[PDB]
Amino acid sequence: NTIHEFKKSAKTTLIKIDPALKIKTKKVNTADQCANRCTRNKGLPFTCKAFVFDKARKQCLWFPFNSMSSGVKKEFGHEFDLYENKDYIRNCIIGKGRSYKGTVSITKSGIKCQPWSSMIPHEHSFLPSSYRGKDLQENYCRNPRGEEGGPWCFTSNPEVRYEVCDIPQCSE
Amino acid sequence: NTIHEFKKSAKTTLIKIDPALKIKTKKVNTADQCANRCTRNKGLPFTCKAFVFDKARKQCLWFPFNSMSSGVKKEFGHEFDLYENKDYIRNCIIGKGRSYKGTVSITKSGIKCQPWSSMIPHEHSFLPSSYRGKDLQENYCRNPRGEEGGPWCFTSNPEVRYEVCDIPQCSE
Amino acid sequence: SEMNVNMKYQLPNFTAETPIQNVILHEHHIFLGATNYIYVLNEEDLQKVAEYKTGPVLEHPDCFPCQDCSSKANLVWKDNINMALVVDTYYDDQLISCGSVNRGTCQRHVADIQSEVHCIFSPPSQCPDCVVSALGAKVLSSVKDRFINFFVGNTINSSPLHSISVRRLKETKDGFMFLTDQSYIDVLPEFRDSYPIKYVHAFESNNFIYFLTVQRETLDAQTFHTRIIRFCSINSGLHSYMEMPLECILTEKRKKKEVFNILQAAYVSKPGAQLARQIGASLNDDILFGVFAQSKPDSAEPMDRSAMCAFPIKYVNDFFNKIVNKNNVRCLQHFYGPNHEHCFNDEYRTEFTTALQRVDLFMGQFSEVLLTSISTFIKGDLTIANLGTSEGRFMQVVVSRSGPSTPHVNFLLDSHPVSPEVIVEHTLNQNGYTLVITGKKITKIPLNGLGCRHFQSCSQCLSAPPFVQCGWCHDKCVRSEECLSGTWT
Amino acid sequence: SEMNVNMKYQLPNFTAETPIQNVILHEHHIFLGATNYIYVLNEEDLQKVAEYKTGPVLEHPDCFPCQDCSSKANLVWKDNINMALVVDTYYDDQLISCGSVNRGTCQRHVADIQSEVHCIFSPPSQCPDCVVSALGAKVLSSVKDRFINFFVGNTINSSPLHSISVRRLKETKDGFMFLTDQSYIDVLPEFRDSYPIKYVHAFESNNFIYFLTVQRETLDAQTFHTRIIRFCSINSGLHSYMEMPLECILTEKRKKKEVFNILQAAYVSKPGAQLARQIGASLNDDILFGVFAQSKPDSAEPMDRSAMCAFPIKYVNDFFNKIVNKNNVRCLQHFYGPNHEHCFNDEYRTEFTTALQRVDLFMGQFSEVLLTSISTFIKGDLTIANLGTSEGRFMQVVVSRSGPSTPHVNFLLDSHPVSPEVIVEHTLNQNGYTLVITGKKITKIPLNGLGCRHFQSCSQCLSAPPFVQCGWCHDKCVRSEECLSGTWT
Repeated sequence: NTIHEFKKSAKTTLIKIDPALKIKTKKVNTADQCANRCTRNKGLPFTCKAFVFDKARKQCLWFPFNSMSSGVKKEFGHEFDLYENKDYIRNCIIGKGRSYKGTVSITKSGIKCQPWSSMIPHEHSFLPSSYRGKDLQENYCRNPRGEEGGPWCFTSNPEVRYEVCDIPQCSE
Repeated sequence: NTIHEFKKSAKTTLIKIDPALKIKTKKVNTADQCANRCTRNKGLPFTCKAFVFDKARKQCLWFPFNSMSSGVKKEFGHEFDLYENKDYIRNCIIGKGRSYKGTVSITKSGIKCQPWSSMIPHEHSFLPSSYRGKDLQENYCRNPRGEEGGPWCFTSNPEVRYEVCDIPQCSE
Repeated sequence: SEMNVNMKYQLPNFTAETPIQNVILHEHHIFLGATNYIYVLNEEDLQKVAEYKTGPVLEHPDCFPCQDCSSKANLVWKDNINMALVVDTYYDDQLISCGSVNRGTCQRHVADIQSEVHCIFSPPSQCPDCVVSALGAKVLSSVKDRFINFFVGNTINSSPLHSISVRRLKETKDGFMFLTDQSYIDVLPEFRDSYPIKYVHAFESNNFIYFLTVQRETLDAQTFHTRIIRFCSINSGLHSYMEMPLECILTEKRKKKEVFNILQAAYVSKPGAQLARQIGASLNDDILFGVFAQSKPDSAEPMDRSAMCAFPIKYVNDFFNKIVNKNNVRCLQHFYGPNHEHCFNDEYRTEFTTALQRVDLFMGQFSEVLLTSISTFIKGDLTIANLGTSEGRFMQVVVSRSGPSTPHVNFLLDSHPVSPEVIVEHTLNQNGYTLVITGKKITKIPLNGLGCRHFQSCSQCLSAPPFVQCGWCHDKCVRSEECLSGTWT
Repeated sequence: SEMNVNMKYQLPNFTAETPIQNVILHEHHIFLGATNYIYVLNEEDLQKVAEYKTGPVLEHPDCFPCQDCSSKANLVWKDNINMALVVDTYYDDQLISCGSVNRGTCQRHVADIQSEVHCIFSPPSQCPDCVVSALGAKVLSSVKDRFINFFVGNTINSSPLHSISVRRLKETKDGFMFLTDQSYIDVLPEFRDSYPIKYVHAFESNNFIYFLTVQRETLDAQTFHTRIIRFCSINSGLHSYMEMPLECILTEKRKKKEVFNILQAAYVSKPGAQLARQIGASLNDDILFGVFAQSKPDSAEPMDRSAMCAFPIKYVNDFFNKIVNKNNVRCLQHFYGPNHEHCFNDEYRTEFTTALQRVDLFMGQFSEVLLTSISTFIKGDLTIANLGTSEGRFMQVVVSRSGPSTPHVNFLLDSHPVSPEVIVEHTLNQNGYTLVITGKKITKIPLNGLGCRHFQSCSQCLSAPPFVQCGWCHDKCVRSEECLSGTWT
C-alpha cells in the first residue's frame, strides 16, 4: 500500500511541454491500482516518476516525469490528483534546503510538526495562499524564509512554537 | 505498515562507539511495533534513525543514528535484525553513485532487477560473500565496479542480461 | 507633509460633573453611571434629560445599609462610586445599579429612569446581597432560564465577600440566594493578604462564561500574569471551572522576542471576511480581541508599550480540551493550597501552566505608547477597530494581517485617559457611532468618517479605504463632490 | 623457467588397428568398438583378451541385412563402423552393438564377449529396426520399466528413418516396436535436404531425457545454433518435447563480447563443494559441463577458439518452466512448418528463442586453441576436469571460479585429435583412471597425479593442489620422501 508513501498534490495535474515524453494512460477503479502499477512499473515501458488520477474518468496517467522535471506545466484541476515519487524526491538538502521539498516532518528533537495552513497552536504569517512560491503543503519542513537553520516547522508542542528539522546534508 | 519501507540487514546489529549517543530500549512482541514507534518517534526523545530488533529478548533498540553515522560498529548477530530509515537514505547519487546505497531497484527502461546472490538468469562474478566492501544486499542498484554508467542491476529479463538503473543525480 | 496629526472636530458631546463609572445603551436612551449620579440622555443629540443622584452617603456601622439614617449626629460623609450598571429587558425595561458605598447594596429603578428606587436587601452569618467589592470588582448579567444571572468577580483587601460567585435574584426582587457553596470560590485567609486579583472583562459565548483576570503568576511567585477563566452556565454553581494563562508576543517567525503579560481591555465580536481567513476562522465565528501591556519588573504597573491580538473562541476552547498535555495540568494553587489532599488526584477546579500564545496584530506598532480601550466593527468585507489611549488620543484602524494600516482616523480627545468602557452601535447603511468615555465627558463618534481633510500626501489619501469614497483633488484629499473640476484621483 | 611443457610418460596403453568408435566400462572388462572390430580388454593392464570382428561387409540391395550373403558374385566391399555400443546389465550382462554398414541392423552378444551373435531383425512399410543412421546419429539406452529403452537421434542425407525416435526391444530380443507415431519426429521432405542436424550428447536427469544438438539457427537462416532438447521418459512416445538454444559468452561484467555458438562435447556429474557455492548450486545437484566452439561465418566448421561452462540442471529446467516470456515461445519450425494450422494456437511440440547464456569458466583461457573432450571428478572439496584437444594434447585443471588455475597435468598425447568419448572411473581412496581415445589407441591415466617433476619454478610448484602433497625440494619440485634433507617447501 505504497500509495500512502507517494506525495499527493490534490486538485492538481501536469501537462508535458515536450513532445518526446510518453504517458501511460489507462482507466481503473481507484488510484490505488495506479500506485501499485507505477510502483513496480507494471506494464510500464519507462521509469514511472509520477501519476495523475482522474476520479471522473477513473483513469491513471503514468509519467516517467513529475513536477520537478523540466518542461512540465502545473494545472489546477479538481478532478485531477497528482502523485509524486518520494524515492524520486531528493531527501538531502543542497544548501539551506531552499529548494528542498521532501517529506521529513519532525523536529530535530523529535516532535510532530504542525500543519502549515492551520493556526493551532500558533498563528503565523506564512500561508500557502499567501506563499505560493515555496509550495509548502501540510507539514513538510521548509525554509521559505531561507533561514540559515534550514527547513523548520512550527512544533505541535504548545510549549515550543517552532523548531528546525533534522536533515542529513548532501555533504560530499 | 512502514516496516516494509525501512531497509533490513538480517543477522546484524550496531554498537555505538561514542558515549554521547542515547539508545531507547524496550521489550515488545514484534519489530512491527518498533517500526511504528520509530516511525513517528512515539515516546522517542530524539530523531530516530534506526532500530535493531532482538527476537530472543523481543526487544526494540531505537537509535538517532544508523550504520552510515560515524562511530558505529557493525556486529553480526543472528538474534539481531537492523533496520535503517529510507528517508535517512540519500536517494540521489553523488558521483557515479560509488557510495550510493538506496533501494531503487528497477532498470532505466523499467525492468525488475534480479537478486545479486542468485544466479538465475545470469551467473556473475559479483557476490556478497566475495564483495563485502560495497555491501549490495538483494536488488539495490550498485556500482561496486564504479562503472561510469552508475549503479546497475542484472535484469530479470532473460533477453537482456544487465541494465543501468535510473537515479536523479544530485545536480546542483 | 505626512499627516496633520491632530485636528479638533466638534461632535455631539455631553459633559458630566463626576467621572463616569459605566455607559449603557438601551432603547433610545443612554444610561451613564457617574460618581454619585445616574444620567439619562437622548441617544440622538446627547441632550441630558433626567438623572438620579446618589450623593456622598453618611456612614455609620450601626446603621444598616438599606434604611436611610439621617438621624446620625455621631459617626462620615463618603463619596459614592457606582461599581456596576445593568439593564433588564426580559422583564420590564429597568435599570439595576450597584455602588461600593453601601457594601454592594444594589438598587434598581423601574424619558426618565429615576422613576422608582428599590433597595435590594434580604435580611444571616454570610451576606448574600453584599454583592460587589469596593476596591475592585467586575459584574455582568444575562437572562438565564428567564432569571437574570449575575456574574461577579470580587477583589478583597483581606479586611462576607467571595472572590467569584454567581447569584440569582428572587422573583420578589429583594435579594440573591446562593444555591450552592461551590457557587463561590475563596482565597485562603493566609494568602488573602497577598496574591492580588483584578478583573477586566467578562462575557459569554457558546454556553460558557468567560472572565479575564490579572493576578500573580503563582502563589509567592513575586510576578504577575494574565489568565482567562471559563466555566459552564449553571445556576447551581461553578462546575466546569478552569483557567489558563494568556500571552501575546511578537518575534521573528523562523526561530526580538518581547512578551506583554498584562491585559488591559477586550471586546467580543464577529470578524471581517478578509481577516476571517487571515486567522483561519469562519466569518460566523465569534472572536475576542485583547489589548495588553507589558509590566514593570514584578509590577502590576503597565509600561507604555502596548499591543493587541485576537483569539478565536474555538481555539481557546480547544486548548482547554485537548491540545495541552495532561501532565502539565496542576492544582488550583490559591483555592486548595499546595498541601492539598485532593491534589495528588461539578467537583474539581483546575489550573493550567503552558500559556496560549498569540502574535501581535500590529507587529509592534505601539511599542512606544500605552493602550486603554477597544471596539470592533465591520464595513463590508473589512474590519476596523477603535482604539483607546493612556494619553487620551483616539484613533481608528483597518485591522488586517495584510500589512499594517495607518490610522485613517486620529486625533487627541480630552485630557483624561480613554476609559475602557465603550459602546458601539451599528445602524443600517453602515452608519453608526461609538460612545466613549474620557473622564467625565462622553463622546459619540460616527463610523463612516470624521472629515477626510486629515491627509497630507496623495499616497496618504490613496490608502483611505473605499468605503469613505474620498479621494485626491489634485492637490489635497477631498472627495469628488467638493473637487470642483474632475481632476479628482 | 616456467613449465616443462611436454614430458613423455609411458602408461598402461592399448593400441588398436582401426579407429575406435566407442569405449565402455562394465564389470572389470573394457569394451571398445573400433572400425570392423569389437575389442575386450582387462581393466587392470590394457592386455587385449578377445575380440569379435565385423569386417568390411559385402553390400547388395537384393540381400536382406541379417542373413549373410556369401553367394553374391555380382553386386561392393564396404567398411563397417560401429555407430554405437551399449551394455545391458539388468538382464544377463551382455553387449549390444550397432553399425551403419547394415542400415542400423543391431546385433547383440551374450573373459570374452564374442560368445554369441544375435541379428536383430523383425520382418513392413516402415522399418522398425533400421535403428541408427549412417552419416550421423547418437544412441543412449537405460533400463526403463525393466525394459532397456533406446534413445536415438538420427541424421538423414535426404536420400525408413526418423530424426529422433524412441523404440523398445521386445522381450523376445528380436526387434523394436514403435508404440506411437509421435514416438518419432520427422523433418519435412522439402527441408530434409537443408537444415542439417547433428547430435553430440544424450543423458537423463530427474526423470527427463536430454539431447544436445547443433543445427541451423532457423529454417533458411543460413546460420547455425546449439540447442538442448528435453522431454519426459514415457515408452509411448515423446510427449513433453521441448528445445531451447544455449549460449556461452564471456564479456566484461558491468555492461569484449564474444559468443561460442557451436557445442563440441559435454559431461554430467556432481560438483565440488567449493564450486557448488561458486555457482549457487547444491553439492547434491547434478550439473552438465559443456565445451563449445565458435563457428566460421555461417559454417559448422569450428575455429580454434574454445571455451567451457557449466549448467545446473535445475536452471535449465526452470528456464523451460517460467523464466521466459510466453510470447517469445514459437512453433517448431522444421516439424510443423511456418504455414501451420496449429501454429496460431502429450500433443504439442515447442521451440524457443531467447537462449540461456552462461559465462566462460576459463575467462577465455582457450581463445587460441580448440577443445574436444571433457571429464569431471572431485578430490575432497575440489573439482577437476580432464580436457580434450583438437591437436591431441591432454591436460587436467582444477575447476574453480576463484581465479584461473594452471594445468597441474599437461602433455601431448598421440597425433590424433582427442576423441570426445571418455570413461573416468573412481575407486576408493581417491585413486582412479581415465580411459581416453586418440585415433586407434586407448590411454588409461591415473587421477592422483602423473609425475610431479613437471614444474619449473617454486611458485609454480606451490600452486599444485595439496592432494598431490608434492612440494619444492629447495631447487626443484619433488615430494618430501624424495627430498633428501628436510629443505622441502
